[PDB]
Amino acid sequence: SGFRKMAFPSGKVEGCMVQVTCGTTTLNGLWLDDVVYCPRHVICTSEDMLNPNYEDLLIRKSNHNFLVQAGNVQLRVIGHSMQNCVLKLKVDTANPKTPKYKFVRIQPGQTFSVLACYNGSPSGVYQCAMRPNFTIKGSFLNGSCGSVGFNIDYDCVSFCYMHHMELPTGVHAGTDLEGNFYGPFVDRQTAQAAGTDTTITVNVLAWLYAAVINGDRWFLNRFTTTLNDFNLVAMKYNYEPLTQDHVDILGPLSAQTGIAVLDMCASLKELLQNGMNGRTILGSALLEDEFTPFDVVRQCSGVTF
Amino acid sequence: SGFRKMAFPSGKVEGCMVQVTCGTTTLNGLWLDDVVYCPRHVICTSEDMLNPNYEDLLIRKSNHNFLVQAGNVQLRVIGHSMQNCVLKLKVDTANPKTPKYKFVRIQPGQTFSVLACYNGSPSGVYQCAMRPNFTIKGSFLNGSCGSVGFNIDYDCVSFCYMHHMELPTGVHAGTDLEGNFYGPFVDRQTAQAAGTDTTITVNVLAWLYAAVINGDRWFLNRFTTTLNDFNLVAMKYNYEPLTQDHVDILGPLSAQTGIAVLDMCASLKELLQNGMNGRTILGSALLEDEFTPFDVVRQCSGVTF
Ligand SMILES: CN(C)CCCCNC(=O)C[C@H](Cc1ccc(F)cc1)NC(=O)[C@@H](Cc1ccc(Cl)cc1Cl)NC(=O)[C@H](N)Cc1ccccc1C#N
Ligand SMILES: CN(C)CCCCNC(=O)C[C@H](Cc1ccc(F)cc1)NC(=O)[C@@H](Cc1ccc(Cl)cc1Cl)NC(=O)[C@H](N)Cc1ccccc1C#N
Repeated sequence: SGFRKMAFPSGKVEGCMVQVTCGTTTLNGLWLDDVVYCPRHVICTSEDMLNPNYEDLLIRKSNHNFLVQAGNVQLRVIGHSMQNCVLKLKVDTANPKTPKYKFVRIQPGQTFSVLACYNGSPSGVYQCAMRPNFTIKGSFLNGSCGSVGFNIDYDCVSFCYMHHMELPTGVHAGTDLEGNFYGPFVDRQTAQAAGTDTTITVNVLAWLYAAVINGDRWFLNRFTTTLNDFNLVAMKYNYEPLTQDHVDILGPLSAQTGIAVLDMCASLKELLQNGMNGRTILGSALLEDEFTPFDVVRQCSGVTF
Repeated sequence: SGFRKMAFPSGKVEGCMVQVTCGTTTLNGLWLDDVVYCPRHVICTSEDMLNPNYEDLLIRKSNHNFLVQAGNVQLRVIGHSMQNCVLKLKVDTANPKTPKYKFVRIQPGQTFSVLACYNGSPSGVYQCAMRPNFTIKGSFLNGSCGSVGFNIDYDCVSFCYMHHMELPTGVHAGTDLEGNFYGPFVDRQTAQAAGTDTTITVNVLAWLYAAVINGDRWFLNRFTTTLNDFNLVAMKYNYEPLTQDHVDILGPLSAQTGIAVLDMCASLKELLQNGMNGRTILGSALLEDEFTPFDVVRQCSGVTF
């Protein structure tokens, strides 16, 4: 019993974090086999950041301009290249702790664990979701750039996020591990705005199923709704439209609890229209939307209370 | 910027988790040097659990009754002993991945990271606090017994919790790593009730300072209060009394934000008496009490917004 924001065990990723320094700029890199991946803005000085020409900046660099430290051990850089917004540094040593891994580019609404690092040293782990507007509501300070987001499946680490910057609103923007930003952002020091965010409806529904699985049922009702009528309510409360694909993805939770998806939608409709009246769900006084249906199945019992 | 429930990186503890089997009972153990620590109820059968005599049960066992698996590698048990509610199994192999570590018994209100494990395999990491009634609001299923709670300080792992059982209320009870339960609980299968819980006042105050550090100031006021008057309000709302020791512990956060502790108390008084009126603090619609002053300093910037 119980329900917590749960990250994946971080050990397989901790063995991959290194420090990358280029001049006065220091940040984190990810060391896999004999390649170190890091944000390309490590090659920028403070004046370059306003409108950098990265191709120009990189051509003026050589291998010896890049300091890579794994622990206190310095790694020799033997080659460098740029791929979109990530720098790739080839090193003379393959990382002996390289896990089985993949690079994946995730969709909005998916969650991942973040290993927050400073100066190549892991400092904490938490759960994030990719927001519909392609930002993440992270916890990051100066020096955290190059920290990665990941999921783990049977000892295979799926890297999906590399941290690049904090927006003026305090939310966070970054890239897949091939250097492509999530969302419309670019890696230069200009005030950039994300699109207006929305609530991840399918995740809220998954979290309501977690509450039922755990024995919280006060918010249920006898009402059912149609997909079209529910989505009218979703629009009104700035919720993402619920697709038939989302209904099918919630199938297993619907089957374990005996509550049809459209039945749970009517409960959510009632919660949106009337609030909670001082009650909590799974210890929260708001509707939580950073648990996917997969996250719920992963954490919750397979038998309903 | 941002603020998240943040666990310590779990890698140093992942390398210590093993599976311990005794008959049909399987749970997790902690392998440090050549000793495996696990809940002593692994030696109980289903009928023994009602009122076990552990000294009797252990005398009828020998080393070969205990199966220890680290990965797929079986570990040879060469000695066994009981210390309070933990079993200690001496094995022929020292764990090559043993971190620098200490055993610590924590006070209520302190937080720790939990590495939830099943069958010796880490499955997730989250943050917990020891509640004033000596339970933790964990996320644990059958098979999670022997999972540990820990803090990390400069590569030294401080183990403070070993998980033993879930109470009928769905909260969780366990021991320090010397086998002494937190709270009044005992390791037998009877319905046990915890004392009534209270809110950790000093942590709520720390979390309010985190909000100011991050730029959330709507809940501040010009009022100040006295320690005695505030504690009258604390009693009314089932909050722990605030001690002068707690005031002093919040000193560094008070100094970074320019908000005297008793000033923040008057803000908290107003929040308790009037609620939030539909506003959030650090993305929560409730007053959060599972961040210590240390947790806030660890995660937040050292300069106030
Ligand atoms: C309303 N309130 C509640 C919300 C409080 C919100 C206050 N938040 C800020 O003031 C952050 C600030 C906002 C901003 C201001 C002007 C501008 F023109 C662009 C952005 N952002 C940066 O300073 C960017 C500038 C930058 C550098 C390189 C590139 Cl490639 C791109 C960019 Cl944009 N630095 C970074 O992100 C570092 N790499 C990492 C870092 C440094 C410092 C702090 C955190 C982090 C992280 N994580
Ligand atoms: C109101 N609603 C919202 C809240 C929903 C609350 C429903 N929760 C329960 O029903 C759990 C149940 C409550 C209970 C019932 C009768 C009783 F007499 C004592 C306790 N507890 C156990 O079944 C105990 C029995 C036990 C075994 C050995 C010892 Cl030494 C001591 C004890 Cl007490 N088993 C365990 O804790 C396993 N080791 C781990 C485990 C097994 C199964 C599930 C979770 C975990 C964990 N983590």
